[PDB]
Amino acid sequence: LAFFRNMYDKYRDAFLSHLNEYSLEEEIKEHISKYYKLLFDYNCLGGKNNRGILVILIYEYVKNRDINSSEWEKAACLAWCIEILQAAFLVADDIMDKGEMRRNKYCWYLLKDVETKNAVNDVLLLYNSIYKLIEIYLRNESCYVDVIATFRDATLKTIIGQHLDTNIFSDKYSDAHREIDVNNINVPQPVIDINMINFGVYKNIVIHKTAYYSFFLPIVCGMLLAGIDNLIYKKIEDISMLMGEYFQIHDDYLDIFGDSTKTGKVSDIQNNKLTWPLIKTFELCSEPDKIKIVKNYGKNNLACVKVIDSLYEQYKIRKHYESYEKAQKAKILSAINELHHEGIEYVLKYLLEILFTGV
Amino acid sequence: AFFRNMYDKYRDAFLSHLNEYSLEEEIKEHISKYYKLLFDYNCLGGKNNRGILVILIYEYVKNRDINSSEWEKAACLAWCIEILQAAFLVADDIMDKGEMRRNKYCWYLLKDVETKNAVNDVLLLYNSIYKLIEIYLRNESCYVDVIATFRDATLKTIIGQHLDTNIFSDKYSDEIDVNNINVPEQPVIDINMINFGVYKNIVIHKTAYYSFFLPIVCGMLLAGIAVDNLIYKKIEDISMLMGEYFQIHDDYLDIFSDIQNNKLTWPLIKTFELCSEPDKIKIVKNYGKNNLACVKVIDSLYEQYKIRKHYESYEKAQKAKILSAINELHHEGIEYVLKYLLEILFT
Ligand SMILES: CC(C)=CCC/C(C)=C/CC/C(C)=C/CCC(C)=CCOP(=O)(O)OP(=O)(O)O
Ligand SMILES: CC(C)=CCCC(C)=CCC/C(C)=C/CC/C(C)=C/COP(=O)(O)OP(=O)(O)O
Repeated sequence: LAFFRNMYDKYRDAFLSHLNEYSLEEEIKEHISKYYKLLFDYNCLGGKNNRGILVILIYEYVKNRDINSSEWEKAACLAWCIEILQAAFLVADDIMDKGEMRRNKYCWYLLKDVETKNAVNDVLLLYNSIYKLIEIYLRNESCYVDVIATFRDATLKTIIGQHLDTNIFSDKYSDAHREIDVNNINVPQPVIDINMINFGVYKNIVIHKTAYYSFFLPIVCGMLLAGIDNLIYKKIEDISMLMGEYFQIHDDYLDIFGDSTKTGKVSDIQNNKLTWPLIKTFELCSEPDKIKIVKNYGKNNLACVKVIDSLYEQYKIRKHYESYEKAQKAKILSAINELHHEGIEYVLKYLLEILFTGV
Repeated sequence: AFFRNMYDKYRDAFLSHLNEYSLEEEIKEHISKYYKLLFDYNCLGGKNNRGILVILIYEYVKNRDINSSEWEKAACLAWCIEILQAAFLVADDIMDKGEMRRNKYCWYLLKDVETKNAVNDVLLLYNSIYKLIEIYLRNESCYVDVIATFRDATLKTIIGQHLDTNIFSDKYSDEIDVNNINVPEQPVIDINMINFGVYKNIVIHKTAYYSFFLPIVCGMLLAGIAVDNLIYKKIEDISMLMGEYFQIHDDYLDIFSDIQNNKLTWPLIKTFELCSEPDKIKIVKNYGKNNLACVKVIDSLYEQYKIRKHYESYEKAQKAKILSAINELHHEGIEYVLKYLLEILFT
């Protein structure tokens, strides 16, 4: 954990050293290293590092065995690669959702020395840096191809979850009969589609957007590098899905019922997002309140968000979350005990306890 | 060249992969509708020089019989570079706030798309390449080397793109202010960066590697020419010369949005080396401005210093320099392709 955090610079400078080998004039090289050192530092440092720590712990507990410094160097590489992946996702998400704060600092894209134009380019650099690092440190491992495929496949699932989260209430999803007009370049007003306000659709989004890169990818990383393919991978796939759902519902809860100075970020109601509080309120509310939701949800105006916010207090959404949290935490524990692997079971139970705080 | 008929197979091969995801049937139909248009709109319509370059290099190295299955792997790599070009095109238009590309509206401008989807779509298109390389080349021995060639060429392009975006920025003039989100920096020219050395650094990284090196290395790797072969460095040097040649022509075409977008172009560097001191101040005062009078002034200086004639002089001198480097290859098959590519480049 403290070891993992200390290995950071080794991986950052290994990648910066690779760019430094490029055939460029010495002055250009120094500007590049100044820019990219800050890109990594600013966006890779500051989170709970749950995904990174999950690799390290799964690598150690897959089997009780001797692990040399060189083997740990490969494990802390994969651990930092998932943090770089989280860093790329967060920069991209903030551009896309027009974010203000992340990890108690300004969104990288808002910086006037950066802007959207560099941030778009920087998402791809951070994303490609992962595969450069896995090559530098795992080039000769037999799990190499399987590890790169795991990153590639989790990323693809996240891109699809991101697409669904962005477009679930869009005109092209509500008007399936009409093709996308490639001649219309006017601005779209976003409104909810009640046919999509259901937990079935929610799970489809949340599993793809969070479960695969936050839980499946780090666990499979630790296991592939340890040397294990086996029927346990499907069992860990199912647990990852349940943990992803659990993690995202809490993230939704935090968005409306959390302090920005504690979470590090200020938007779901204004951004017209399909959230768990929205689905819960909709199943529990009266017909006039349903129409009141449709009229005020997805609007940048503070008086419209207050209407939604007041309705969340009215239908005591915080208490329903508390009841969901206990029902799901218990459900995941049950699935973990059906694993029949004491090592992984220990890590997953520990991860489940430390999820919302980190460490 | 049956490469155009193979498009749908690679498109559907990737779409079929997404279709295997655990999603409700209605969600699957919306996804396939969206992503079929994303591929079609951005992968079809270009000259396909990069795609064709793979096919031609593959054919003229393997001077022997090539079966349908071997061509299926070659046209996969060829379409992968076209998907890469598609991902670059979409990203570039978001970044440069483009209006038109290949005689149609930029994908990000579309009402049903917007910048938010366009950012996400660049990464889908980009990752679809590696899914396709896996589907069709996972059992080839060149597999790892091919993926490494795509990764390394992309990394170089990202760096050239960074340089092209920031070469005149206040951060490149002499630390980045992580507290400034409110004071927008006005775009301005930096005369210390108006030189051919800096320009070659940008152009080689931004174009040469993915436009020439990557497609040639793809054909060669798939044909079976070993990575340890000294010819790869020779092809690297030719790719750099061809990249420079291709980009200078692209800059020439733009004028005869770069002026308004404050870009370091070959006509700007040429005009600056050839013009008087009052005209240098006139360039600094009018370049990089979204005002019609300002662009008109820069346009007139390019006409005055007959930049079109200097390009014509450059194009003849550079063409010879590459032909000379191509003849030092000692490979009749590749040499024919490179000479043919050089003739057909602009059309
Ligand atoms: C890594 C990714 C996908 C990206 C983000 C940012 C980067 C590095 C971007 C793109 C910069 C780039 C290489 C740009 C644009 C050049 C372009 C689209 C084209 C012109 O090529 P032609 O061959 O003349 O056009 P056709 O394809 O239409 O024939
Ligand atoms: C392929 C790439 C890089 C991207 C483009 C677009 C995609 C797929 C998206 C990103 C959307 C996404 C999954 C989001 C962000 C989630 C996020 C930053 C959040 C919260 O996780 P925590 O674990 O709470 O944060 P810490 O890492 O700070 O602990």
